[PDB]
Amino acid sequence: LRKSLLVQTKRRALEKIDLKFIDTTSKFGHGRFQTMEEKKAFMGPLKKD
Amino acid sequence: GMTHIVREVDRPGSKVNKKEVVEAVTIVETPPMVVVGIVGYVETPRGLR
Amino acid sequence: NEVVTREYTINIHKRIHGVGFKKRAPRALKEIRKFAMKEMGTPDVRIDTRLNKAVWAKGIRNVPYRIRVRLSRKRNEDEDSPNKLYTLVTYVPVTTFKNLQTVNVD
RNA sequence: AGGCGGCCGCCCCCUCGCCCGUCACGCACCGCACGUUCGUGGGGAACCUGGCGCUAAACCAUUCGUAGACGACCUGCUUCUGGGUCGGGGUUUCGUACGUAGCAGAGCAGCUCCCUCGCUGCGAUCUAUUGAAAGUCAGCCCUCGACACAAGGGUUUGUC
RNA sequence: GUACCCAUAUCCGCAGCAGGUCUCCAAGGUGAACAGCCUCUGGCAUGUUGGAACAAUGUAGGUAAGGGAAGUCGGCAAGC
Ligand SMILES: [Mg+2]
Ligand SMILES: [Mg+2]
Ligand SMILES: [Mg+2]
Ligand SMILES: [Mg+2]
Ligand SMILES: [Mg+2]
Ligand SMILES: [Mg+2]
Ligand SMILES: [Mg+2]
Ligand SMILES: [Mg+2]
Ligand SMILES: [Mg+2]
Ligand SMILES: [Mg+2]
Ligand SMILES: [Mg+2]
Ligand SMILES: [Mg+2]
Ligand SMILES: [Mg+2]
Ligand SMILES: [Mg+2]
Ligand SMILES: [Mg+2]
Ligand SMILES: [Mg+2]
Repeated sequence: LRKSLLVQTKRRALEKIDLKFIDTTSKFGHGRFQTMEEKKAFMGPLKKD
Repeated sequence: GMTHIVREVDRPGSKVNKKEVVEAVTIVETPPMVVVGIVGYVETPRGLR
Repeated sequence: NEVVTREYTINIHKRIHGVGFKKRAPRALKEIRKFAMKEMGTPDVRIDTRLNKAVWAKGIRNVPYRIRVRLSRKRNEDEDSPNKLYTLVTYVPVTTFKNLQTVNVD
């Protein structure tokens, strides 16, 4: 990760971003759920219990 | 790996402004760099030595 | 220099991935010989007709996914090979595959 | 693109370390060339002696995939936070497994205590068991659960 | 005269050559069918080589969002 050897503004650098939502769905295939607790609360009980 | 970010865009004068934009975003794991060596360079008329 | 005997569950479905239809069952037995040579250590591997039936029971391309095997090691006599020990791989059937692991059989 | 030079205090000593004058000799090899030099010249293989020390690394084999036509490249190997094979979970893909029971089921046939949905038999499907069963890294993740393995081999490589 | 081959190995083609050569017998299922596919009686080792990997290019086969011949001398090929 190399620092940029030229400094430019261009209304492209130094903008205060606002992060809202970062998905962590199942990338091994098609993701259907966000978190493990949300997946368990949606699906309910299974044969594991 | 790679993820999304639902990001608010504070860039005026566009259709993008005041709206949520989802972008392709990578993740790079960066462990802290442990320092070992010091290398000095002399400026030669063929380059650096 | 032992006479030991151990059971295994070789997974041919994850030891074969990307082998053609007319070679998927013959490459499985080379994989079983390589697995026996890696586990027991002797190059001499003899598999049985029962294991031949258990592999070739479903054609060349529909290889059964997992096979319970039993590897016994024995000595050899009567003008033997330079490899004095040989692994006699025999087949033992089992209905299910879950919660089955390696068992040292007396 | 550096290694010789300068200062201080001593050391085994030298006052002929140089020019001017006297003395006597050293090969005077009797006419002959390549002679006198920065040379204790450059590097290579060995011989005997003094002191100070040094006690390895590549390549093959094997494994690995972030790489591959073959070579080549990035990797693991300890007996304790080492690696490998199964197993267990997590994720996912398809879509509800065999068996069992039904007062679900187009209906049909048979029996008699003559039967107030009577029973039995055949019967595509359906329901509950069932988001079930099945595969899941071989190029997905975690596992200190069970087994065995581990310094086990071959080739080559030195600077007055 | 009476053996044997009568053939993707006993014939011809320089050869154990995807070439050519005249005949009788012909089962079960699906199926109109001696069509195509799977079996039985009967034969065979994949057709003068095996092992490892699945790179380019190739030879055969199948797909592909939206447009549908706009490519090309021509709907050539492929597909309905
Ligand atoms: Mg089924
Ligand atoms: Mg005859
Ligand atoms: Mg011919
Ligand atoms: Mg012919
Ligand atoms: Mg010819
Ligand atoms: Mg017929
Ligand atoms: Mg018919
Ligand atoms: Mg052959
Ligand atoms: Mg032939
Ligand atoms: Mg298309
Ligand atoms: Mg389309
Ligand atoms: Mg049209
Ligand atoms: Mg037109
Ligand atoms: Mg034209
Ligand atoms: Mg045409
Ligand atoms: Mg089509």
